[PDB]
Amino acid sequence: TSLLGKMNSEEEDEVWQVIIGARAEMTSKHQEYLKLETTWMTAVGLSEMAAEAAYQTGADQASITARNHIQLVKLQVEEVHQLSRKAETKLAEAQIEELR
Amino acid sequence: QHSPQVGPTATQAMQEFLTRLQVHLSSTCPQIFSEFLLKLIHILSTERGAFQTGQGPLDAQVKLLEFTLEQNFEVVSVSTISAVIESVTFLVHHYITCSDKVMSRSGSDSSVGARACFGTRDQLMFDLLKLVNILVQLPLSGNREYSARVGSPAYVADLVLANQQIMSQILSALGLCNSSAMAMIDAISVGDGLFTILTTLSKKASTVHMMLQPILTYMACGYMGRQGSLATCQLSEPLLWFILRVLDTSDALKAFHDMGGVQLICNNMVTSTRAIVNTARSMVSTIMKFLDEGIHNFAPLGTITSSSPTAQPAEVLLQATPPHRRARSAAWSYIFLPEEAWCDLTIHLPAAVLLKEIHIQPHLASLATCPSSVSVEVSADGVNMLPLSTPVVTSGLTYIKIQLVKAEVASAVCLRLHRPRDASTLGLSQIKLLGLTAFGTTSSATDQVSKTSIGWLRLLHHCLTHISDLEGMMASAAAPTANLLQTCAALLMSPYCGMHSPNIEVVLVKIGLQSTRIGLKLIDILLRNCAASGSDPTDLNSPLLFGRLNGLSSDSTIDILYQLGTTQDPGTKDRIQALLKWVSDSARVAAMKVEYGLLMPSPSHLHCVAAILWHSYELLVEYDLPALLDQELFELLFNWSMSLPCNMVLKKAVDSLLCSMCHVHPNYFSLLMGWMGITLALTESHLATLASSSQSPEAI
Amino acid sequence: LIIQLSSVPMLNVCFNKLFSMLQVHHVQLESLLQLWLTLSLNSFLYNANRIPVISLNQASITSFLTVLAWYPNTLLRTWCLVLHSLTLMTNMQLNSTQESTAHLLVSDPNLIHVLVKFLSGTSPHGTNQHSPQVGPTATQAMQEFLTRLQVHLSSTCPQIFSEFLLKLIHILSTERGAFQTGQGPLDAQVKLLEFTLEQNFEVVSVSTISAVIESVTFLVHHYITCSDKVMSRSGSDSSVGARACFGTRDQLMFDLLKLVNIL
Amino acid sequence: VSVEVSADGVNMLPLSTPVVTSGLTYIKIQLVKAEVASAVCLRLHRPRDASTLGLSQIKLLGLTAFGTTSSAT
Amino acid sequence: EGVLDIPMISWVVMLVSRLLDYVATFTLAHERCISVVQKLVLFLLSMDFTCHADLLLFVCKVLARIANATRPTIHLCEIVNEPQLERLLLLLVGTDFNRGDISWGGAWAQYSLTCMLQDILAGEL
Repeated sequence: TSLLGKMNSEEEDEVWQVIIGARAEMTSKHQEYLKLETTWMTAVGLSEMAAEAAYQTGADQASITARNHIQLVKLQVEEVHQLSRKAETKLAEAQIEELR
Repeated sequence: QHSPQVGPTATQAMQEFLTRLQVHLSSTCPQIFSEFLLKLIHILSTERGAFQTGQGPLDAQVKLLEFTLEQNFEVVSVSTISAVIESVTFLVHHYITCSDKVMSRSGSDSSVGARACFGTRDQLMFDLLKLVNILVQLPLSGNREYSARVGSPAYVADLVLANQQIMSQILSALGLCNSSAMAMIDAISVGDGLFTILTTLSKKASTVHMMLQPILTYMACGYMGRQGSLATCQLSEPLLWFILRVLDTSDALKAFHDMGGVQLICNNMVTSTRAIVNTARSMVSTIMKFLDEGIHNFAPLGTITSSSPTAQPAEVLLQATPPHRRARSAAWSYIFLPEEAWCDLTIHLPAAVLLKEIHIQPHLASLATCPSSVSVEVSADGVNMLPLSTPVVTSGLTYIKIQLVKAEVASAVCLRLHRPRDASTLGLSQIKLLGLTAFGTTSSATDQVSKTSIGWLRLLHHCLTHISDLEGMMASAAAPTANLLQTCAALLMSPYCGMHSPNIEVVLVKIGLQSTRIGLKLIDILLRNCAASGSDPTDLNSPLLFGRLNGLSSDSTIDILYQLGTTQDPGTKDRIQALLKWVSDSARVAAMKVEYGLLMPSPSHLHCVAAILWHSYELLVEYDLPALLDQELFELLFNWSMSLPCNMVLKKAVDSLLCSMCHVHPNYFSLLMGWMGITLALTESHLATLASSSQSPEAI
Repeated sequence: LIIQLSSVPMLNVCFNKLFSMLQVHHVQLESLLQLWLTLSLNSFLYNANRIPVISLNQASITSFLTVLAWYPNTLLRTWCLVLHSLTLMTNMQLNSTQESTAHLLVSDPNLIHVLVKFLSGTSPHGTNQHSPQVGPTATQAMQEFLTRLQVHLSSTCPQIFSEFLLKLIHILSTERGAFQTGQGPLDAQVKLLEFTLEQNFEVVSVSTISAVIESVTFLVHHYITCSDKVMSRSGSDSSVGARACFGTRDQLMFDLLKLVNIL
Repeated sequence: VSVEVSADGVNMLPLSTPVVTSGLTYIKIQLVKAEVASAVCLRLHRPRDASTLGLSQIKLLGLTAFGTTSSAT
Repeated sequence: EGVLDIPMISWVVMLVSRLLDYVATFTLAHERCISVVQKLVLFLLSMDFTCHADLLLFVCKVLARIANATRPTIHLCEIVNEPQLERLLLLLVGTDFNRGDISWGGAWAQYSLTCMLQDILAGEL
């Protein structure tokens, strides 16, 4: 977004090919992140099942363990995603301040 | 939003009230109660009644109809019966004709479609016909204004049979039904009800003439009693079965002949064969296969889009794999604005496809996000939407399956989904569009009487071959119809279109053996000219039958020619003369160093002629068979056999003819040795000729 | 170089032959309408402003309206085709100083029957459950047809169109009508009422106004008096009750009362 | 759902036509005119798709003649 | 008098269809192509149970392509007369051939006929 047109034509073509190749390589590298969402989905489902099953059996220590398990995995994944979305929100704020 | 029903309590109360009315009036005068019930049914079934427009509670009406069947109608009047019968008949004809073009059913629904035959509103219509069946059987007596009952008894069937409107409507409604293959692999559907009505009418008719008159009036007219050059009455499998069952007796067949039915069906078959175009695949659909339920999904190949700019990308919906069963989030979600009620998904396909069914799967985890109703719009060109029918109620459905009774050529579909009843978001897992393409692997999947003209040929076959005693005069009446033989031959040399080939061969043989002229005409059309006689292309109504090459040979044609030749009857010498004349003409034309078939005869035809001559000389004959085989014919055949390569089968067929002629005349064989040059440099032609021509003991 | 004649004269002759052939059951309504719509839009959409290439005679339109009038039952696709065809024919100019085609359509008594059949009856009811509505597409088609009729008749005499509309409302609202029995497509009727509220009724007859007012008043009194004794609303819905003063069939009743206030 | 209300607890009388509750997450039937009831009978229609009927809770809100639970709050 | 070599006709029609598809990415003599178009449209109106819709599809496509390929575009008036045009439209809409939902040559044949007519009309305008 920020450095188009300041340099000469050869570097313009160079940065365009860099954009194309880096976009392809970023898609290839981000192919790993699609499975993270699904494995967190199954982890959340399994943790909720464990909480329900431990409440049903009545094991207080196991029920607390499973409830804190779902809460802790939720906090960890939501906090890495929260760093990501804090960066995204900073990007959006920089966009809206740069546009206006 | 209240249900269009009345519940069980009110229905039971109404039934109990009717039961009390029947009980209190039974000991004094049940006829008044029968009048009251029939008048109520007639009023409900009129042009503006509840039955025609589906106004009131369906359960109450069905219960009322169920209660009416058990009644007596002992001395109920006749005008009331006639009015009820005609009103019900018109209503049911309307129901059959105007059936909806979209058939959506819940998964738990295992019922049989109304238009189908030989197996909730269908139950109401079906119960109405059960009432008509009871009304028809009522024996009226005396002055014939009451169905009096406690010299030959008269039935209400007589009055309704004389009514042309009712019979026409019943026949058309039965002609709109369909069940052909899985019929044989009672009454379950309204079509079965119409079949039962007609069977009861046939049984209760006083004379076969008045039963057959409405049928012949139906055949003589086109759609909705229309007259025209190519107009033909609609025919179907159940109607065909009923007509066959009517003509199951000798007296009925004689009456059918005496009213000109056979000529009617012959002309109808000719005209219908001219009118329609074969739909079965052909050479064009093989050239395209080379040069590359079972219906195929086309959703993955398409591109989906929405008219709401804020809608999420819906390309996930077109994949063949549905998501996890209890995924916390649906595959595609739409957020409804507070004022918005409809959201649309417009699937575009690369090319037009024959759309058959649409499958929509909601989010099984939370059915609260299932769309309330679904409206489908289909475009042939991809720019002009047209809804198929009213929106389909889909609340509480785990799997929406929309079936088109008539497949539409679709290039793009648009599913306008209504807002759910309770939730504010839509949850869909997968969308499937099933159909077939014009050509290719997806073109193939995995009744013929209505589509094709073979229905009339089945009637002709039944008339000719039901009773051997009637066969001769059947054939005599049927034969003089123009273009009949060409139409039968064209129907024979076609892909299987409803009736197997052996039955057609019987018709062709029987109708061709009743005279010499017809036999010669059949030989000519089978051998040298299969086109319609007197067929100028300028006239747009005369039959053409231009699509077949002359002289094509199949096992059926070979069997027909063998029957024509080998059979013993006056005029068989004319048939033998015609066959030998055709052989001579083909041999003469072969010396080209004209009509097709003479340019090249099928080798099987020549072999069949040889076998005919062989088995005619082996058996006794009433004619000078050896006098027919002139020596110059042997010269022609020998010259043809020599001036032809040894490998190809046409030479071998000519050699078979030579062998048969040598079998008839040993001196012909002696002349063969004299001509060949033995009584050298014997080529393969001489070797093969002497090889095949020398098989009879005299030749040996 | 060589001058070739246009195909439109003989093609118009052929279509006029086909339309005059409808009443004797030789041709099919839906297929004929689809063919005419496809062939008349070659100079890509169903834009209401496009002038049809084919031109039909006055007798053709009369026969089409008649066969629509007595037609046993119409599917939704047939009704959409009919609405599109009428919208296009409104733009069509008769040639065999004549009256406008819109004028002929409005002055035809069969148009009332056609519109009443569309707005009162539904698709024939099979076992499968269908919503008692007509869908957005058919509603938009009806709105476009009415808009074209209003636009064409504004320059000559809006009074006849307004009287037509009031007669249609009166016939719908009378005894055993669609409004009284709640039968037809609710959205189509609501949009028809919405289109009515922006008219003028400048030179309409007063007897028609009196009949409309009587019918609407009686209908609304019946609706208020004979309301159901059970209410079961979804959580999302927050609409106030009919008998609730000073705060979707109610939208139909309210729209009718908004019309009486105009008259 | 079809609701029948009996004042004397012996003779049932349906309140109105069955209410369409397909696709609803909570069925709330409010009576326009309060009825004196001693026994309530509910007719539940078969689900459109499933062959089994599942319910969680049924509540009969009302008021008594005297004492507590006789005035709204 | 004459015989229609249907296999040859099908082979030639599909060859011509492929070539005309490929050229739609020299000229065609209108004065000669007019006779070919007239014979093709006469063949279309002369189909019966001995002919199949598969050939009809390619005949319609070839007819449209030829009518839209000649530099002076062939007009529908130059192709058929009034009885032929009336018969051609009766295939699509008439009750003689169409019975209820049973189309004359099938949905594919109806679509091909409609596309052919629309393409010829668009060529004129």
